[PDB]
Amino acid sequence: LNIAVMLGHSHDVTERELRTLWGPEQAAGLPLDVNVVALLMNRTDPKSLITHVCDLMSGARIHGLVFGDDTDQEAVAQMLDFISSHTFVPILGIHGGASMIMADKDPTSTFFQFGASIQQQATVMLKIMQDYDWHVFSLVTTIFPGYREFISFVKTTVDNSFVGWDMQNVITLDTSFEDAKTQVQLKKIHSSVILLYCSKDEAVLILSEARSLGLTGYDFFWIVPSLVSGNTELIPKEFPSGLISVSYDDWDYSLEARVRDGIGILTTAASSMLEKFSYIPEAKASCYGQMERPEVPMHTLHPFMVNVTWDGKDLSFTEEGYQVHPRLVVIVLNKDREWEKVGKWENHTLSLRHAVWPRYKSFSDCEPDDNHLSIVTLEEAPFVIVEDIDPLTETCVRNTVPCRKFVKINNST
Amino acid sequence: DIQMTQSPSTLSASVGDRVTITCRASQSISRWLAWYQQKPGKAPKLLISLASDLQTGVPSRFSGSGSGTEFTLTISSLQPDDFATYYCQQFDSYPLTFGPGTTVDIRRTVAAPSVFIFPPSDEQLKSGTASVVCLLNNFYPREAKVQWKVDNALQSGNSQESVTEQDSKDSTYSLSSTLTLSKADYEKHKVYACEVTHQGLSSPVTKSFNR
Amino acid sequence: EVQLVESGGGLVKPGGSLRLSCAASGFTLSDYYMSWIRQAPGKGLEWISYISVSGTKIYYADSVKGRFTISRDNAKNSLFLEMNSLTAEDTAVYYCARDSGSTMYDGYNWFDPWGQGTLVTVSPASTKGPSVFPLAAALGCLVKDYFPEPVTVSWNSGALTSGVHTFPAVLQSSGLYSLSSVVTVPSSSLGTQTYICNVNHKPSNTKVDKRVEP
Amino acid sequence: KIVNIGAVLSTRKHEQMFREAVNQANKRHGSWKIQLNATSVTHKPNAIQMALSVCEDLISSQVYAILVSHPPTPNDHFTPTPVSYTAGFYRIPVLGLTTRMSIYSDKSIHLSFLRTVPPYSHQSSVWFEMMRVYSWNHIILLVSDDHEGRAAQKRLETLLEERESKAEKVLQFDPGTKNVTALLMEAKELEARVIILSASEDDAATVYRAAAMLNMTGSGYVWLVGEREISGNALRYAPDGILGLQLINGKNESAHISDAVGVVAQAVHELLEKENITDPPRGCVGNTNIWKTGPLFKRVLMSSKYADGVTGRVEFNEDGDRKFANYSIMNLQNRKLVQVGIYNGTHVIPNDRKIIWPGGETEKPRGYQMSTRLK
Ligand SMILES: *[C@@H]1O[C@H](CO)[C@@H](O[C@@H]2O[C@H](CO)[C@@H](O)[C@H](O)[C@H]2NC(C)=O)[C@H](O)[C@H]1NC(C)=O
Ligand SMILES: *[C@@H]1O[C@H](CO)[C@@H](O)[C@H](O)[C@H]1NC(C)=O
Repeated sequence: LNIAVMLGHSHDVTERELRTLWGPEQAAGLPLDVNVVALLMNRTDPKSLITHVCDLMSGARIHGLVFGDDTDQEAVAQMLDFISSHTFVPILGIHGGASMIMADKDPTSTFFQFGASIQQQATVMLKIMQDYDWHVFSLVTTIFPGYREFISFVKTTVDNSFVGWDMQNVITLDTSFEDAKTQVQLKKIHSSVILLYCSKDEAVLILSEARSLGLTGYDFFWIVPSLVSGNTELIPKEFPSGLISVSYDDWDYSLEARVRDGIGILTTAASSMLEKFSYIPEAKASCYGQMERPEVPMHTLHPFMVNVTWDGKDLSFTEEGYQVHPRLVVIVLNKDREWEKVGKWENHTLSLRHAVWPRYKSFSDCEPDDNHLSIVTLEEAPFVIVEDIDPLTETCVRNTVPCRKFVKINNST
Repeated sequence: DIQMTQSPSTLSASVGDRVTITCRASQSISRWLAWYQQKPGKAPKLLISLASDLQTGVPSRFSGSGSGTEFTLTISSLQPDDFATYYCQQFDSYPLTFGPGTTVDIRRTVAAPSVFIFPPSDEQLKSGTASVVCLLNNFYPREAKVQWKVDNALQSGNSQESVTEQDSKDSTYSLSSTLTLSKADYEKHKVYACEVTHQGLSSPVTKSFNR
Repeated sequence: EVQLVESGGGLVKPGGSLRLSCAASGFTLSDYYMSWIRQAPGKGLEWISYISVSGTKIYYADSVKGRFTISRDNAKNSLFLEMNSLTAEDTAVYYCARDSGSTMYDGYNWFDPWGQGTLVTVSPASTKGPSVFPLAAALGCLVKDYFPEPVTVSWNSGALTSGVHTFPAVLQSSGLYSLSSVVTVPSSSLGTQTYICNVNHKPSNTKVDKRVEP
Repeated sequence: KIVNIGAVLSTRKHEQMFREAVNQANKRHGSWKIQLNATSVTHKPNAIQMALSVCEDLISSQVYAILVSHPPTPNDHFTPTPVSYTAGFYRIPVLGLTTRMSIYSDKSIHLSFLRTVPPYSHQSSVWFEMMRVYSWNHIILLVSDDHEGRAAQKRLETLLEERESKAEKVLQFDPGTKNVTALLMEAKELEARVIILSASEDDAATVYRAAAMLNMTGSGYVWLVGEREISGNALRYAPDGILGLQLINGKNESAHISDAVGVVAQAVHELLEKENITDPPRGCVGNTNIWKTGPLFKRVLMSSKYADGVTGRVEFNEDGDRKFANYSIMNLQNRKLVQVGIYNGTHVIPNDRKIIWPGGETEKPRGYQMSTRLK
């Protein structure tokens, strides 16, 4: 009921108060949002975070909170999940320390994030690969346990070939970068769209090795996950302009919009909880001196958040806590080493094109573009036949080469 | 070391009533504490482990609680077989200090204690040792402040008090306040006062004696 | 069923040596920890020491440190306790119980099950006849400076039962117990109604009967 | 050379023993003018208070490593999750003496986490090796719907794929369910006999009772349940003939803390003799900087070798887990635990004790049951 919100910079007090006032009034919610509290802080010390959360727990009985950290620390999300598990407060992750989602929430926890999980990120990457006329691919990763889950998901999706593009050869090796592994692995099975999937330092080393080898230039592109492009303003010199990354950012939304949808989801969940069983759940009076076991006399908000609709722009969450419809836009590095938004995976879990064809951006060391050329063709009748891709099984080109066309709506335009 | 204090030392309750035992440790010992039940004339038996786990073969009525430095034992319903002495032993560190007694028993009523004093007999006087015993009877609870004021002087280190057990039928108590003195010292004294402070007799009735 | 048998106790003069045998049944003693704990009459319980599986780590209590010896026999499944330089503070019942060191991992030290135990008492005196000293409103009889173990006392050869109750024996510094047999009677019962307290100490077979007079 | 060790030890006797081990390690092996400092803090039941106290008493004391032990108490959590998460904000390595949870195995959830005991990965490895050497080719997995169960299932599947073998049924049940009769009937309606079980104590007791009431304790059934299900009601209701595990040395706190102190001292000495080490922040509150030598310390600990410990050679896998840990194949006999098999150096050495199977079997059964009812 008396929800809370936090932020690191930008919107300090007035904007947050205005958004929290405008949110609930847009719907005829049965509970009455009496007041909200906004907290502004620079540092994100774990003890300071715990003290602030317990203070918010004492006054107004918590009843949910929004965390707006600005530092890029992965452990902030873990600490927030631990706090939510051990004090039973619904928390929604926002940009900052909770931008990346990699921890597995315990059943006793009621913590959620607006980040994109690995399972859906792979699907978005494959949907992007469906466009740009890409069918053959090969991925290289490391031995991290989280990466192995991604590899298993990719293998299962490849085995799930009843619909979509025909699956090509996939060979995966993941170990150290020495003892003659990276060079031979890159030399073998290198046809198109080589995928890179590892941490910051490993990605830098792999891209440096690729630059030192014959895998750079106007050749096949490279696709990296969201964790590789952790910061949009951090561009190492070893990253070629041809890198492709998929990650939600502020080019299509803003922190104000994110906190607005978060508070709307929280209000809808509170209303659903209030109407369903008896009333809005309460919270523990104090966070210290809990001799009794951490029982759950109340009911969790998971059934009230798995399928919640709010003004059509809702973001439903799965059972694991991952949101069903993340923004998760795709960014391709510019020729001058900048990240530009290209495509939006928000419209009914479908990728976009952004009217940006896969132009082969030159790297730091320019090479002649005598590889692609341009072969203009005309559809007369017997030698060229114009056909559209059938949305069935392959749903793309299977034997015929791809083709381009232009439409005509009005004669004047 | 670690010293555990149980308050009150002696307590009583009726059958079917909730029973609460408070155990307080000198320092914070987390939850490393165990409970025992010692029948009169029988060895103690373990009931609760880690102050939160119920041992097998123990009725579910027993339920421990508490953490850190304060511990609490709660019984949902008192039963006749639960009348015994309880302790809260801790195993936080060596030495394995043991908690004090609890003395769980029955509550009958508030009855005025009976106080009697008996002078030594002639044969006892001529035997070379003379002792004066002050009788305590039908006093609830077992606690009864009894002291000797001989020759208007405080007496300590010689008086002996012994209580057998609560009566099974009338739920009464019997205590023998035996005073140990030499025959010459006994003869030199005449006022063997025995003042008793108890719930039944709020006034400190003094059993002054004379030759 | 697990039962622990305690034996080897008895009467030992102060400064002597005694051996206590703790018989373990229903389980293998080699894969469990054992401890000795004493409880003085009317006082609390005091832990003495524990014996490890390897037998190279024993924590003697500070009150009895450097005086007692503990040994175990895996083949016999019995625990042997050796005590030396017994004093007045050693007059307590010693119980051997299965510890909890091997229960889950280590550290836990709850004791279960508990055997019947044995009583160890020090007394610098042999068997001697009781010296019953009667007393003289109610009447009672006091038995002082007697040993061995207490003997039941009956009033009027058992005819009198109203208020007839003895008290636990109290050990003195000389090794002799002491208790008083007190019967609650009305103040008007003095003289008119006779009262004789009968003491028949079984070990000494002494028929000590002392009349009570005002 | 002003290194300090905070560590988290249960009770107080463990703290004193840890201090004594630290002093002994200071007075042995590589000894300098000032090797390190000894500190400790109790593992209080309250998670929030424990985390804040640990941060205050460790970060401000300039700690390089912390040893945390997890008691096996089922009633209360007492988990190392709060201390591990607080240490995860910085890059201070931690060691789990008695951490049997597989949640900490993943590096994304716990970045700067290490331990000296494999939760269930080496248990599954022992299961696979015993199955291979005892001529078994059928697996009935009873993994519960929990993180550790899923991790064990994934490890078992990866091990099976090495020999191109696959379990005929990997059915899973939610924890705390009282209707496992349908799952047991589905297991009966199969071609397998060997059953692999991994669940909590209450779930193990429930499935044991269901098996007893469904005549699953007879001949032809082999149980290879883990160590976690040989205690409490699980041990009370466990049918005779279950081949469990013991984890030799019995997660001994003394041995584990001695090994941890030795490894920490060796790693600190190597780091001091190798290059500079960044000083930890002077306070738990005030700065959010990431330690610049934390990953280096983690790599040194991963590559650290310790052969003078109780378990001989001590090394860490890619996930910071003990390698070649000692395990004992414990077989229940007449409601008593009897040692039969010993696991050491990825070897299986059965002893003279006979491994009696459920139903009073004298010979080795078979995992393949020819139903001759091919629908
Ligand atoms: C070195 O260790 C000693 C203890 O072995 C520290 O002295 C005390 O340690 C406790 C924690 O065990 C703290 O709570 C106290 O505040 C410490 N006392 C003082 C006066 O600080 C000592 O601080 C340690 N020194 C360093 C530099 O780590
Ligand atoms: C732990 O090991 C030490 C020596 O390695 C030993 O002395 C001690 O008894 C062991 N602890 C247990 C509970 O066996």
